[PDB]
Formats: sequence, C-alpha cells, structure tokens
Amino acid sequence: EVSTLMKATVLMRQPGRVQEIVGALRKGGGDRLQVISDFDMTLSRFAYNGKRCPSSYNILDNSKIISEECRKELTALLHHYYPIEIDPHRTVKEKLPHMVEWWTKAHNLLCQQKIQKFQIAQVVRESNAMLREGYKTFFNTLYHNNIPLFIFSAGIGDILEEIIRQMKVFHPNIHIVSNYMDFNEDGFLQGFKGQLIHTYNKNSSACLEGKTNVILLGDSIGDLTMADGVPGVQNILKIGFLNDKVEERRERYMDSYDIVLEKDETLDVVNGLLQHILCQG
Ligand SMILES: Nc1nc2c(c(=O)[nH]1)[n+](Cc1ccc(F)c(F)c1)cn2[C@@H]1O[C@H](COP(=O)(O)O)[C@@H](O)[C@H]1O
Ligand SMILES: [Mg+2]
Repeated sequence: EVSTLMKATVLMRQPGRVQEIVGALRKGGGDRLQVISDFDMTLSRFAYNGKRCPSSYNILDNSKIISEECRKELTALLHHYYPIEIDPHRTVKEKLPHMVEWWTKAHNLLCQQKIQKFQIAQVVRESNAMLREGYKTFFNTLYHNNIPLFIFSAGIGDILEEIIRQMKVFHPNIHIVSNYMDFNEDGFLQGFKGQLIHTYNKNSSACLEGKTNVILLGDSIGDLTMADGVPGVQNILKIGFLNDKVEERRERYMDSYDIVLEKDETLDVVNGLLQHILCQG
C-alpha cells in the first residue's frame, strides 16, 4: 500500500501492475536503485502563477550573450526544423537526419559567438528557471541515500548544471548526460564535448554496481526510451508528467507510462515512492 499514489494528480491505467513494480523496487531497496530523469518540464516546472516557465533552450535563446543576428538565425532554424519534428506523418527515421542537422547547425552557430564559460552562470542567474516543488526533498534524499541520478537533456549541460548549482542542490550523486560546451584554455567556446545528444538518442548509451532497478521520470512520449542502453534492467517504473494538451494526450500517456502525473508541479509522488522504497531494505 502506497499512500502517495492516491494524490489527485495520479493516473494509472494498471494500478495492480504498478503495485507489483513498486513492490519489486521495494525489495531491491536503495542498493539496486538508480533514477533516470529528463530535465526540462520534468525536474523543472511547466508553469508558475499562470505563467509558462522557460526551457533550458529558452534560457539560452533569450539571453544577453546571444546577439540579435545569432538569435535570428536560431529562430529561422526553429521555424524550419520544428515543423519536421512534430510532423504527424513522418516516422522517427524520417525525422532523424533533420534533427541531427538542426542540432549540428545550432551548435555550430553557438561556436561562432564569443561565448565564455563564466557567462553561463550569469545567464542562469538572470533567468526565470524554476524547479518543481519538493526538489529539496528529491535531491537531498537521493544524495543522502547514495542513489545515482542521471539527468538527460539534449540541450546545453552547462545550463542545467548552473540551474541545479544555483538552487544549492548539485550533490555529487547527480550526473548530467547532455551536450557540454568545450572551452579552450582562454575560456572561449570552441565546440561541444562528447557525442552529440539530440532528441532521438537521449538515452543511457550516451553515458554501475548492480543498479538493476530504475525509476524513469519524463514529460514526453520520447522520454520513455531514456533507460534504453542500461544493461540487465530487472525492474523499471516509468512516471510521466502530463503538463499540456491534457485531453488530447491523456489516453496516450496513460497507455505508455506506468504512472501519469497530470498538471502536477510537484515531486510529491516521486518523493513518496522514493521514501517507500528506501525505507524497506
Ligand atoms: N525552444 C527551442 N527548443 C529547441 C531548440 C531551439 O532552438 N529552441 N532546439 C534546437 C537547438 C539544439 C541545440 C542547441 F544547442 C540549441 F541552442 C538549439 C531544439 N529544441 C527542442 O529540444 C527538444 C529535445 O530536447 P529535450 O529532450 O532535452 O527537451 C526538442 O523537442 C526540440 O523542440
Ligand atoms: Mg522534458
């Protein structure tokens, strides 16, 4: 019996199956647990006080480090490629090369600007970034219980890192899997480290001591693949935030996610399950 799953925001297509998965995670305990979470609109809020909260892309796109001309080119890239991303009549494989182009073109553009490492903190300090209510309990509980948290984003990892750092919850159990800026010795942006992470490879292959049990947190249908690449996953619980277009997407989300949290700007349910799992061996 999990009290937290009775919150008004909770939707479960198969509650009996959910209680089976939760009971399996309970028996594994913290020793076998890892959390794999998207960032934008999952750990960060969708809206606050009737106003939409920015994505990590918005924080960069509206920032003062980006010039007028560069912002115009980034906008033209979006008007070109975003309709491809959301085209209902194309398969993933018919969107994949264009998303790779979109990301490569945007990164190449950022590298033509004179971005310096210290400017990222300034961009975040002035932004309206907000984490979901209960983030202190979420990050603090994972850290004190030695639970690895992998945060996935196809955006800029330095931006995510500075948001969490400035909220005083960047504990060493946090591992951000994203596109990190590559700075030269002078501190100027010259490229991006590692392999490109775009919207279709935001999964664990971009990244363990018996971490067979997974809690997955996301807000998009694409986020369901984030744990793909984790070897020997014995149990997985997928929790999805349904923030927008609720009537159109509710049945889809309930079919795909084990637990759906509808218009819930808190981590209350995730924190309750975490406490339930960790407290029972
Ligand atoms: N607002 C905004 N959104 C973008 C942009 C953008 O320019 N502006 N771009 C292009 C871009 C790529 C790399 C950059 F460094 C950059 F500055 C711009 C991608 N997206 C979104 O990224 C989500 C997947 O990533 P996530 O899984 O992490 O949410 C997808 O739904 C995309 O619509
Ligand atoms: Mg997201």
